[PDB]
Amino acid sequence: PVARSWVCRKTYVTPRRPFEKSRLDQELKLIGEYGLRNKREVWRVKFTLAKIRKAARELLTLDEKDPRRLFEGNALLRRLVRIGVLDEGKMKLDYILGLKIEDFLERRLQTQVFKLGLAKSIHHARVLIRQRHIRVRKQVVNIPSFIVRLDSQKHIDFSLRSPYGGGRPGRVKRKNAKKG
Amino acid sequence: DTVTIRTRKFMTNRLLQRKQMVIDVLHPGKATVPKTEIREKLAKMYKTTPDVIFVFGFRTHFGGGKTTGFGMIYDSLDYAKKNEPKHRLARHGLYEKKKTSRKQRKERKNRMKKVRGTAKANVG
Amino acid sequence: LLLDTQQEAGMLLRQLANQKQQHLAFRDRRAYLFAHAVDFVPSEENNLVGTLKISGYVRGQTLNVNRLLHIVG
Amino acid sequence: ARGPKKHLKRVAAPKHWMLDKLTGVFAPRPSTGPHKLRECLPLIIFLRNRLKYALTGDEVKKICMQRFIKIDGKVRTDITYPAGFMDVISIDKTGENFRLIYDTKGRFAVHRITPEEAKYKLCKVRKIFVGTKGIPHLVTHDARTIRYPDPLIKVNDTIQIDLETGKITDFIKFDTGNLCMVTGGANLGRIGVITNRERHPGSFDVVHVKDANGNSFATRLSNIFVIGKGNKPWISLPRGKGIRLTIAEERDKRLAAKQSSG
RNA sequence: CUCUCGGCCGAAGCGUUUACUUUGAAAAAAUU
RNA sequence: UGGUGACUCUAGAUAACCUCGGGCCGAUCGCACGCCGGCGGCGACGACCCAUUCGAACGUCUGCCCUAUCAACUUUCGAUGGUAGUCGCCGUGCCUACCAUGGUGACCACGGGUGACGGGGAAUCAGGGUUCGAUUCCGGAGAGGGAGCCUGAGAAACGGCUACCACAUCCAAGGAAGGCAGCAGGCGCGCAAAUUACCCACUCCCGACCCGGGGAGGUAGUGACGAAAAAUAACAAUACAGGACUCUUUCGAGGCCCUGUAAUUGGAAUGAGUCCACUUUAAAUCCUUUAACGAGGAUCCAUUGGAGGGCAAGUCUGGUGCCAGCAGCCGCGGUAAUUCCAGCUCCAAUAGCGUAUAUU
RNA sequence: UACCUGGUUGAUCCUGCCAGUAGCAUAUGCUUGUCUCAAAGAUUAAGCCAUGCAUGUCUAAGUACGCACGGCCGGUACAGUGAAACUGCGAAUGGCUCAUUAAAUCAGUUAUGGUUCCUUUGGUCGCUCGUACUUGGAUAACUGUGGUAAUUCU
Repeated sequence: PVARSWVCRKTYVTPRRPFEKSRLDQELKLIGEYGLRNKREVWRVKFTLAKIRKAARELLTLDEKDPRRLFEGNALLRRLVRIGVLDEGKMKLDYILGLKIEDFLERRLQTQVFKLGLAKSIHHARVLIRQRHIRVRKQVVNIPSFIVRLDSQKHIDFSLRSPYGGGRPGRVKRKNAKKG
Repeated sequence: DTVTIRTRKFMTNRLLQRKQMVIDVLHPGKATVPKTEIREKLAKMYKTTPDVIFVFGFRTHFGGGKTTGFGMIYDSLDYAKKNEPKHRLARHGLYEKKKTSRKQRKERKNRMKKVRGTAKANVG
Repeated sequence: LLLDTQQEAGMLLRQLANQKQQHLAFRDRRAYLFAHAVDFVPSEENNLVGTLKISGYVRGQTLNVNRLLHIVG
Repeated sequence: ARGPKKHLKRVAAPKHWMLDKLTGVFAPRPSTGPHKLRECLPLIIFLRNRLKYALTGDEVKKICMQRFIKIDGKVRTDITYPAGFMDVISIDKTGENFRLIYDTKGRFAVHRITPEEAKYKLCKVRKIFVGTKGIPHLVTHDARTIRYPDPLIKVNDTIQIDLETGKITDFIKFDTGNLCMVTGGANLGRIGVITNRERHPGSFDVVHVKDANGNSFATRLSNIFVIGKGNKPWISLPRGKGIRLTIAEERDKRLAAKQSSG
């Protein structure tokens, strides 16, 4: 015996049909629009939405005054409103079924850095996150698939130690300025 | 200059004769701050000599801001030598470990097991 | 394996002693020999020929004298 | 196996110790003692995991061998000593007395008590027998045997015992209309007034208990501890007064405390 | 659904018995 | 007297017994020392017996895969029951003696099989289901195979002993010593699996014990079993190119974005690496934090499978000529091969992707 | 995500299997920059094992006459630390494996009013009408003499 944990998850599912042109076109459209690395990012977002929809379906079969349904539905709807997918007015258990993949692809730090004008394309956003130029609140965030919470969105900034933030121009600028 | 010492959850252990605390270190440009001047800043903070205080477990967060470790301040150095683990005392040079390996003393133990009487003290 | 010490030398010797031996078939069907010592006595030095005494451990099959002997080179 | 077990894994430990999963392979095996191992606290878990005085089992041993821990008024230095229900823990150097009493979630609360209260405790009598030249004996839940008790004390009653002398001070009879805690089952840690018991001869008696908020429940008779006479208690109570809030009310109280303190 | 003992009620049988259904308490932790 | 739902219970009274292979009724140690020649305060070891805890052990009720090319089985040598005993920690055919003739079975007994340890659980799955569970938690079992025992609270113990069987070691030939299904390691076996490393610092365990010990366990090494995150570029100006807004009958004319080719330019931004130090830790390594160096495509160069259909992606060019080969399946190849071997090009997934097998 | 496509004919509609398709595991091939976790001699052979380690232990409080010690102050019985040894306790836990095993194990559910239990905790321990201001004999360690090729032999 070891004091180690063996619990783990696969965070995506591979589709049933390998070569279906409608799926291929739709997935490449999502990748090119949100600047994702591969199909597995699409499949991961699709897996997360499928799990949320399964939970909502399971809660809708329960009685409208059932305690479990009320409590778990309130938690589920609160979590969906907190990250910025649902809105406060549309916070009902049957409106979870009106959720698309592009709602969840909009809350990514890549998409938010591009939307805030910090980058000049979506691929520029992915690079600039990977370069450690973007902080959220006070923490430097290195992941582009970081889901931005709605309260967290109001201050996404340029990472004081970055060249585009506080200062200290980088390796190339230091080398080129040390020419003459 | 820019290095800051702040103290989170604080306890006075009267049973082990010490003050227990969590230290947050803010050092925005520099590396992880060495333990020695953490002990210096913590000595000026708490008005005690730095030879009775022990700090450990400092993990610098991603990005390069805070560093959180655990610290403790003893009432006296005698209580420190009575309560500290031996490795934290030896990091101050107040203790030394034996240089024999585990293998050497296992083999010596079984070789001594094979003999009887004060001939045990001869073999080794 | 890595070879730096005498303890690792003994470990390597212990490895080489206990191994699955690869058998080469051409060695196995014939009667081969490595020469540990060599002695020469000429029948006629002007002829530059004489009998040669090759001593070593036989390795292959049983060595019969009636069969010829090939020196490799 | 060939004889008694001496080890205990963390996974198979009781869940009310709130132990980790990745700190180790082993949990502190409680000693044999006045309480069952499933329903006690080893002294090491109390003295570092709840009170955070120590950080290792070594520091716990160092605290105990200085003789600063007293359990029921006697100095214990065993770090796995089983300290259980209604149990007074005295630390005289820091001058603080706790009692081990359950929470509503089934877990041993750290309940700080006044040192006047640290002089006595309550005990539920497990059996009564006459023996050895006609002398009556109580056996409580703490494996205390008390010779010469009051003849009105019957089984399942709660005696109050002062710890310095160890003898009976005053008792409460098991009666419908008396305050109780539940010491086992799903209702572990809930306090209410007994409304009914129904008797099943040759089996368990199920005792019905009504809360102060009117939520009725039932347990077995073996899981009932009488606390006070009527509706008032004889001991101090933890922060939640023995009522089990539903998870909706807990969420509401959590959010209200979030909104109040910002 | 009711005759006796105790304070309109508690004890005593219940009712041919079950099967079924609802509740309750018991059902390790890890896993889910 | 007290108690249970119920005693042949607990307590009481009487007459005796009381094992020499014998039962309790203290010839034991430490610390302070102190008061009316004597009394004493804490503690440590003790101890028969009652309870408590940790158990364990025999019982209760229900539940297990395949097989009838297994239909009757059990009882002479206990099979089912009665009576008395013996033995055992206790209840009991557990054994004995004497009796009775029972007990089980198509509601599948008895026999055989199982690539059978059982559960918690795992994979898959609309709903129902099928399959897996040697394997870290709980229970059992066993230490080469049987069998017997000593000691002890507890063992039919195997890092205890005694035999026999099978292996096998040292011998001066008389004798002596063995048990990795612990950790590491080796041989063998195979399609199939790691270091003869460091430490008791953590978790806990044992002991006369705050101190000793622990291949338990922890730490590194190996590690594409498998799971998570995530690089291999981004940008701007020019040159062609589309699609839009305005003005023009139209042609056209522009300042609006977008796009790649750039055998075009350009500086900015970075980690992979090299590497002080701090940090981490029992001591380290790694991660994290940090100085110095570190990027223009001939580099810091992405693979693996495919391109007739199923099934996304060429009727391109050379070779071959029912050959070599491909092709899960339908089929292709016999002189114009969309299928072989290649070159170019495209497609799919991607730090992964093919194949074999079991299984859903 | 409650899903199907190719193939029997001259063509058609069926039955129907074969093949494709997706997962999950075991092996294997080619390839492999970074980082966090992480299974790993189960399957065949519960086959066989060189070497080394895996179980020992002392407090003020069982027994100190090893100058083994710096060392008391000296007729101070025993200052103190203490090897060895005797005594006590533990070695029945943990670890490994899955051969056997089919109402057996095991799981839930109950019984001991049919038993035993080191330890811990509480009680009990002048409840007996019958040399003690302290009994006896040994034996280890140690000194010495040895045996056997050899053993944790004696």
